Amino acid sequence: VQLQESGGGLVQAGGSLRLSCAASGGTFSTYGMGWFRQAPGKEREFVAASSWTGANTYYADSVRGRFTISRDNAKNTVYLEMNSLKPEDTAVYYCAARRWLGGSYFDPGNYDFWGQGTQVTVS
Amino acid sequence: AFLIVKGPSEKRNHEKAERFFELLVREGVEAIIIARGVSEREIEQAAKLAREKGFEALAFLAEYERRDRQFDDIIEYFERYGFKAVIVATGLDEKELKQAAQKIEEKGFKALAFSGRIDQENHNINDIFELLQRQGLRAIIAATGLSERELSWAQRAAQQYGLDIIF
Repeated sequence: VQLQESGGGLVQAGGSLRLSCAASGGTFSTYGMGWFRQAPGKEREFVAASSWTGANTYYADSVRGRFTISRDNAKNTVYLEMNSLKPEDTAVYYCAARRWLGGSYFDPGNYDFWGQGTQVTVS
Repeated sequence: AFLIVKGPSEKRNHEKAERFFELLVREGVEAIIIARGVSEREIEQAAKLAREKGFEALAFLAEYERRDRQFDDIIEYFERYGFKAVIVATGLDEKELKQAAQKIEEKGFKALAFSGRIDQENHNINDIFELLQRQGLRAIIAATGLSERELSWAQRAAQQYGLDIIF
């Protein structure tokens, strides 16, 4: 599996920003796709994740209502629509791939493949 | 924890999961049977009500008890009903389940254990129902005698994946 994020940058509080992650690899290996984030000094934490069909999506409590994950399987791309951004949302955002039947979507240890991260700064 | 079982085929957890993925993809069963897993009569009734529809089936045993059968009763279900796979929800943790499962693997049946309880949010069970849905699942068949928890979960599942639900 190969992953690559894009869409990060600088945005004002209350502003919106849309992240993209292009994935290569098959349906089994990328069945679940997730977004994690890490701020300086802090642990990489779960943000949002989606199953292949999108019939199951999962969100961090800090983020639901404001963030929306979606997928375009034909391009094997996953998006994170971020609205109502808060300064506490500042972090490097990583996309990650979790194989089918790989366990809890919330646990970063269940994701075998990771992107390189995209900086999101809210000032 | 849960155990998913498939019969021997002419054809570790990572590779094993991919074999089950490929299976559900090729089989495209139209029905999943949800039963407690103790009474064979109950499973027998639900299986008939699936063949009557010309549906291939997966079996989900929600309150499975090992007893002294060492999963021989799961093997008998493959033989008598032709289920494409069987899922059992157990009171065991993963390591003991994988251990107990060794007996059925000794007979050629492939078995994969994953963590969980029937009453708790389970993402792996969601992966299975979703993939079934993607590959053509049409109906949930609720066998007689289910707990209200499973009956309720089944109705939500039918609603989520757009399935007919049959009692």
